[PDB]
Order: sequence, then structure tokens, then C-alpha cells
Amino acid sequence: SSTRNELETGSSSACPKVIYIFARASTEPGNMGISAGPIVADALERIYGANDVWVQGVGGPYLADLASNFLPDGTSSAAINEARRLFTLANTKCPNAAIVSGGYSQGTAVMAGSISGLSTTIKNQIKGVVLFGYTKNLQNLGRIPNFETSKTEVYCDIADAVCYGFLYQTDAAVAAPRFLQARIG
Ligand SMILES: O=C(CSCCc1ccccc1)C(F)(F)F
Repeated sequence: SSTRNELETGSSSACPKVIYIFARASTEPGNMGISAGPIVADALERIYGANDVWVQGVGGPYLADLASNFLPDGTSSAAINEARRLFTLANTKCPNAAIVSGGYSQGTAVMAGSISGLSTTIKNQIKGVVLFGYTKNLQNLGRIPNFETSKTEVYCDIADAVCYGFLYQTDAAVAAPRFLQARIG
């Protein structure tokens, strides 16, 4: 459940309802990690059908190392390009799937940096984005640059220091799936 590649591996003859793309926290294993990621993946699969959700982690060159949190974008440029690559693949393979996405900690910076740079038509296919412990919360004014704020939800705990420039279990299991579901329609 730490590694999910249903989008890379998916065929455009079998497009699902939902494509879910997740960027993990620093240090987490796989491309999904072991906290926020799998929890949102399971909630979505419960709502829509395991067969009607493609779950996809941002792996490849997104190494999730701590040092990269200090780069100007809060992550590496290769992690950002890999998330872009993946959203782009979702749109080429399945232009009608609802794309939803999530990030936890540094993955939050992968989500904000990739989405802010994508085309109008790709961003339109992204129906919802959930950010858990958003490391660029203050810098980005609680939103993703160039992406509609009604589609964005930030879970930023009062005691979460990264939010001022595992605390999110009920956010991930309960509040995030509902937010996403309200917009997948
Ligand atoms: O991916 C995240 C990166 S933010 C961690 C960097 C940091 C945390 C607390 C205090 C100083 C620096 C995390 F590692 F999951 F938290």
C-alpha cells in the first residue's frame, strides 16, 4: 500500500472515475508513504470502487529527502516535474476522470509547485487537492498559486510549525475524503 502505480500502469481503454495522485512526507517509504496517503487512497476506494480509482504515488526522482525542504520551492525541481508528468499522463490517458490529489509535508510543496505551473485544461481536470501540514502555508497564503481556492483544502494544525512559515489522522480519514467527494460529484 506504500507503492501504487495504477496511473503509470493504467490503460486508456479502462479509464476510472477518479485518478488520485499523492506526494508523500519527507522520509516516507514507497511513493505513497505510510500515513495520509494510503488513508485517503482507501477512503476514495471505499466511496468509488477499488476498480474506479487509480491510485498513484509521486515516485521516480521525488526522493522525499529532508534537505530538499530547504530548496527555494520547498522541494526539488525533479519532484515537481515528476508530479507534472503524472497529472499530464492522467489528462492524456483519461481526459474525463476526476483528478484529485494530496500532499503531506514536503509532498505539499510538490503539489503546490507542480499544479501552479500546469495548463488551464489540466488544472480544470483537477477537482480537489488536499494538503496536510502545508510547508508553504504562509508563503502561499493558504492556497496553491494559480489554482482555484475552492478546489484546495489545507489541513494545518495549530501546533504545526511548518504551517507558520502525525497530526492529521482524522483529517485524512474523515474530512479530506468528504471534501474530495463533494467535488468529484
Ligand atoms: O516532509 C516534511 C518536511 S517538514 C520537516 C522539516 C522540519 C520540521 C520541524 C522542524 C524543523 C524542520 C516532514 F518531514 F514530514 F515533516
